Amino acid sequence: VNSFSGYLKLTDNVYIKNADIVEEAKKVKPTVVVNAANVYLKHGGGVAGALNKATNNAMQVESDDYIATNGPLKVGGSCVLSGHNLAKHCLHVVGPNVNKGEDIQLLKSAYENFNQHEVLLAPLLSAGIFGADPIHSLRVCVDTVRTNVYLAVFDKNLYDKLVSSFLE
Ligand SMILES: [Cl-]
Repeated sequence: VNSFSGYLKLTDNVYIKNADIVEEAKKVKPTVVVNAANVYLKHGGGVAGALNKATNNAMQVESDDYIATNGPLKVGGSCVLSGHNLAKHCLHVVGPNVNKGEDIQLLKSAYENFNQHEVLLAPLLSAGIFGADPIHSLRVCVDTVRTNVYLAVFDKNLYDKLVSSFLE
């Protein structure tokens, strides 16, 4: 388990790779994979949809059962559900959706969820459909997360921008 290879160490506890999170989960066998969740755990798009498709919809079936009994998450919150075939656990984390007017401040709360897990495979929170500046997201990750985080960024141009930004 947790066989991370070819990462670039940014800080003592934050690592980055130009890779697909689904392919990483299959290769690494992480204890924890982070999902870029929404409050209703509806995994139709973005990273959530890629993770769910890689579980052959088992993540969505479990999520729908969870929500019907347990209610929604909060923005900046998390829950731990099964990792199915991808990981032991999936930490579903809700970053703010700034495209929909949610407070970017909540990205700090979102990343604080990572500190309950010693090592995580994760995407950049509030990227993509959530609309936040990826350079900002990496800074909040570095400033907030104290446990070991392995970030997978699949877009090569974005990866290059993040690494260039970080090394300034
Ligand atoms: Cl390195």
